[PDB]
Amino acid sequence: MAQILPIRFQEHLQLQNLGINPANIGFSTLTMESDKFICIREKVGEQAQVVIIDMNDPSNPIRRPISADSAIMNPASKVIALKAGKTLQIFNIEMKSKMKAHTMTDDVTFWKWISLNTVALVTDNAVYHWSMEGESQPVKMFDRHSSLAGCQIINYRTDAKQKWLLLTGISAQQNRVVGAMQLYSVDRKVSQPIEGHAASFAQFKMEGNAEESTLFCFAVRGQAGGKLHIIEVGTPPTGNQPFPKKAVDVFFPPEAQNDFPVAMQISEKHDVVFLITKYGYIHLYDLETGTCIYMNRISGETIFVTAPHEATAGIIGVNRKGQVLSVCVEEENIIPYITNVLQNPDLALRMAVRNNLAGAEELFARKFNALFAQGNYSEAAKVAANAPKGILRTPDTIRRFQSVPAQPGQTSPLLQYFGILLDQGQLNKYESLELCRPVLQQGRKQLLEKWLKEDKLECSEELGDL
Repeated sequence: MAQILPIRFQEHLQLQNLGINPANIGFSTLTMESDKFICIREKVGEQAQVVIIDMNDPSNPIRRPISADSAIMNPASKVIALKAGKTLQIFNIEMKSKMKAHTMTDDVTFWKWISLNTVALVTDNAVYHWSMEGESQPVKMFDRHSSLAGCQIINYRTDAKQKWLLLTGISAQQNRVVGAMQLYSVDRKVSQPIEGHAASFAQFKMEGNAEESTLFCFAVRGQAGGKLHIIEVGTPPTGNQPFPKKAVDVFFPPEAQNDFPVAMQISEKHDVVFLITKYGYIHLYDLETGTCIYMNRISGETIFVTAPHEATAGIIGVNRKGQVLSVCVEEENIIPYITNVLQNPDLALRMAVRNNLAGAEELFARKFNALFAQGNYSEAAKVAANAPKGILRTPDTIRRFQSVPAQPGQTSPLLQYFGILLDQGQLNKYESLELCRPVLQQGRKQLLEKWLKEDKLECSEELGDL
């Protein structure tokens, strides 16, 4: 009995309401390189046309008598890549300006707006990336893997920095749509296949690590069943402890018989992976721990084209029914869910820290109470002077500290907090104040002067009164 809702489902519109042919509501006849627009091709009578529907004002769909193989619009701009067999034309509808065009030697097995200006085009043998910058041409960043050879190329993925490029090829092999995904490392210049029904690369900074590690999430149903796996990509940044690669099973009810993952989205905003399976079933999993957060069918019709719901960091997509559907975390606060349903005040703490969300405030101060109590005045000091929203930068924190005298084996806790503060330069009113106040009486007022000049304090009129 899920007495609370951690997500929000949203149908944004209906293309049929927009007078769009449901037949022209089709992955072939529909294009969404981003939630920004909806590019739909539609032969109005004998007139082959393309409908452009900006989510901003779907009440006006931009319909154009375009007759191209297909039209993918720049994920943010009204420039659109228009295939004419091998003649792809990255052209702008905004100014109706033919931005750029090129004829490949081989018909584009698949091409998608991988950047705001690059299309990675796929040949039957290689994937070639075309920016609409200048006379830049489609550039083969890598080749098709024999693993995906002949497998229905659904989608191509790329690293956030495009240093790892994933291609998807599927095959209804032996009554089973073998969704295989080939990842190519740009920098290591090597490619690799995976069996994958949905995937995603995500840049997450592990708790306590210095930078984001590109996390490749990827879900797939196999003989082992539906299974999602979260792995860092490439070497971890120096000083970064590598992301522990994850592995989780995507469950499919008996009625989900032969359903398989089709759409994976992650809200880095929450570091949680939203996975949509074939039959319109959604699954929510922790980006970091693969923790199955939620799973349910949100549509009987497959949401054939989805998009990360940027407005909400969730996912947004269109079903068969032309309904622009979206799901996103009901982020009143995720911490209550983790604490109560997931029964994880600890994981609530962690997802908070990595996402800087309120609710673990209590739990934060608890962590503090521990570390301080555990003599970890170093760690507790760091998280104190650097508490998100100053939760442990309150004065009473500093007073706790001032109670704690010098302690061998460590810096005097007090001095630990204080070194942090001075190193933090200008500070808060409680910080600057409770800094000067003893040091005033401590007769080190000259050092206080220095911090004032050196702006290691607020230089506040409070201190002026002091």
